[PDB]
Amino acid sequence: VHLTPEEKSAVTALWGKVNVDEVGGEALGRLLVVYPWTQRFFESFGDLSTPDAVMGNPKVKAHGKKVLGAFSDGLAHLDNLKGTFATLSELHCDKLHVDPENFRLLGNVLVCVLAHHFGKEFTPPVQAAYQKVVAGVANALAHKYH
Amino acid sequence: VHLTPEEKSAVTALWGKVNVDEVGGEALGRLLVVYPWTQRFFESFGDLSTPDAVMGNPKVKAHGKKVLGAFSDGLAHLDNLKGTFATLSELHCDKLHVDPENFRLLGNVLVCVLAHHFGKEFTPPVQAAYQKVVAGVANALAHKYH
Amino acid sequence: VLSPADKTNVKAAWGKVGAHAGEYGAEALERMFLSFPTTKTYFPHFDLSHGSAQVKGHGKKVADALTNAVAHVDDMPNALSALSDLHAHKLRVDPVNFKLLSHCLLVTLAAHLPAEFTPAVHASLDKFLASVSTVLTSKYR
Amino acid sequence: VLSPADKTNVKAAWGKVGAHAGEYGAEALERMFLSFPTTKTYFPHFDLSHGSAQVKGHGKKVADALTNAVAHVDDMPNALSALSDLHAHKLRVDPVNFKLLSHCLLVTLAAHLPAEFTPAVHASLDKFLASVSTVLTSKYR
Ligand code: HEM
Ligand code: HEM
Ligand code: HEM
Ligand code: HEM
Ligand SMILES: *[C@@H](CC(=O)c1ccc(OCCCC(=O)O)c(Cl)c1)c1ncc[nH]1
Ligand SMILES: *[C@H](CC(=O)c1ccc(OCCCC(=O)O)c(Cl)c1)c1ncc[nH]1
Repeated sequence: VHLTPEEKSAVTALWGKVNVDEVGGEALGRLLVVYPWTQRFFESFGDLSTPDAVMGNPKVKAHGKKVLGAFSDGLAHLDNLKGTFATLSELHCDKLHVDPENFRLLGNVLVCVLAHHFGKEFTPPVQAAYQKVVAGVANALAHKYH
Repeated sequence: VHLTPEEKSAVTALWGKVNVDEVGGEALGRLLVVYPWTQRFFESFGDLSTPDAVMGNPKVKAHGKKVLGAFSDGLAHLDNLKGTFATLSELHCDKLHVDPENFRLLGNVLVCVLAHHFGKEFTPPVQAAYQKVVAGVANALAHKYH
Repeated sequence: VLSPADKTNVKAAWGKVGAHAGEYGAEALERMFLSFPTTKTYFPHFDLSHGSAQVKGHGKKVADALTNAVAHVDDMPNALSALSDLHAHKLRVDPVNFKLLSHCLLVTLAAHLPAEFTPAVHASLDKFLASVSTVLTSKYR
Repeated sequence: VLSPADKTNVKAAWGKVGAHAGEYGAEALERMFLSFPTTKTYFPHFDLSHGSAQVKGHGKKVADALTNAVAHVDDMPNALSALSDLHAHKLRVDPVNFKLLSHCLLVTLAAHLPAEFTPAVHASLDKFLASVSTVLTSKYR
């Protein structure tokens, strides 16, 4: 997909206020709590048996920052999401064996975190811009699956 | 998004022996039967009270013919489906108000119809080619929505 | 299967929403129309501009139906029976759209409930809305 | 929610799918892997080569489970209870994939039982597979 100029600005504008590490851990954690079957890929992270366990798990937090960090770097290329994420796409398919549907779920969870964190400033139009972005990244991450 | 040279070949090869007219009425008919809420757009077609009534309705067949006709022509423009249905997409959005999900449902009903109609000949590899085609067409028809 | 615990934190979150339910319902609608334009195909008779009274009106009905489902959360199929009948035999909204509005309702609650929207409550609310969606599409065919 | 007619159609159609369990189940799986490649992410521990023993055996396991559900269509929750727990607590396949396999099963049935795959039967089978999927994912969260 292709974001319009007035949406690319809303995304960047809002992202400049974000503490990536904080949001990443929060988003990955909620993913594992809201859609617990996603925990199938993190058996190595240890205990994820309860909401508090997941949100307090150091390995979940650490992985959250790497994921959202790669996501963040991707926002610098909103016009070339597929090419920017081509390598991680192959990794998730060939080595991680991660169903791309998972990227869609994380994307929606991320949107919920941004709203929870920003409240009123996460306006309908800003959400719209981000929905386009997460859909793009998910589509980009799924593009190299075979 | 991308079919291989052999995939497009298989598609056209199998389609070349398809009476676009007759299969069209069959696909649209089953759509209205399997997913009855899709009938919301055809209250003017007349009797659609029973599977037999729906299947034998001339208006349904007439529309099925019209619908599959554009589909077939699209098979001649696989390297660019968006442009092919661009104007058709705008119409379905602005005047017809057809939720694009309807395109996806018709696509899967059409695949089933092809399987029913061609049996053994509709092998797994052939199906895979058509799945790409129906997804491509659906996405193209949805691309201009706003 | 909404657990006795999902119901409790749902009742708690919705209790906090209180008299803002209507306003939040309309906001969730606008969010959906902007984030997923295809949902607009179901409201050709409505003016979908921001501030639209039709959207505001619909939003209150949608909120009310939700407030009612929460009041009868142990037996939602009844509380929503009339409505389920309405979407299934008349409105005929493709089932896929319910997750879109549900997601937007979640985003709305998240944007208004800093303290209440915990991971556990986020989880329960999601299951709740998926449950409502299931009930409303249960008679489609 | 399966009407007596759906149950009748399902039992009748699934009739011939009996002896060809492993074959049709295997074919349905192969159709899914080729048509929807992402589904292969759940079988990295399998040789997904055309005709592999693993795919043939799993095909039979799936078809037999459906034959069971059809046999006890009036008490599907209990009949599939063990399978439901397995997919919910261990396999943890994203719900979206059940629709994909369900579609490939319908395609398989359509290509093998032309006489039985009428529009009404088609609709009943689709509802049937969606029900089974619902039961199989009912304990996910
Ligand atoms: C915005 C989407 C996503 C991005 C950009 C992303 C990015 C990354 C990156 C960069 C790594 C490498 C970490 C490192 O080795 O330092 C990684 C690993 C991984 N990702 Fe993704 N990821 C995303 C979504 C997901 C989702 C939704 C899941 C699963 C539900 C997932 C599962 C994994 C797993 C299992 C690993 C391996 C972690 C380990 O054991 O070290 N990812 N991802
Ligand atoms: C493969 C996808 C489809 C294609 C390529 C397609 C193509 C067409 C075409 C060529 C027209 C005629 C436009 C014109 O020149 O005036 C049309 C009309 C229409 N389509 Fe689509 N269509 C598709 C699927 C559907 C589906 C599944 C629905 C709804 C369930 C839908 C509902 C309509 C309606 C209501 C009309 C107007 C009919 C009339 O005025 O007689 N279409 N479509
Ligand atoms: C969260 C689930 C939903 C709830 C609780 C809900 C609730 C309602 C209620 C209570 C009404 C009006 C009742 C009446 O006047 O008799 C209504 C109307 C309607 N709903 Fe739903 N709805 C939901 C989801 C959807 C979705 C996803 C769509 C489509 C994107 C949709 C489209 C409609 C339409 C078109 C109307 C007609 C509005 C009018 O003409 O005034 N609904 N809904
Ligand atoms: C019609 C729905 C389905 C049915 C009836 C079904 C049935 C089964 C059965 C009977 C087993 C064997 C359990 C045992 O050994 O006792 C199983 C295993 C499994 N299923 Fe499901 N399943 C369904 C859908 C899915 C889907 C959609 C996927 C993923 C795309 C999936 C992935 C798996 C996996 C990974 C296994 C493990 C196989 C192995 O390691 O041998 N299943 N399923
Ligand atoms: C009964 C089955 C039933 O009534 C039913 C079958 C199929 C659908 O299709 C909707 C597709 C869209 C979506 O799933 O999101 C519906 Cl809505 C209902 C039944 N349900 C559970 C057990 N038996
Ligand atoms: C049970 C609630 C429950 O345990 C549950 C909630 C939500 C989902 O989301 C997946 C839906 C995907 C789709 O729409 O196809 C699952 Cl899998 C389980 C409950 N309460 C009332 C009805 N059901």
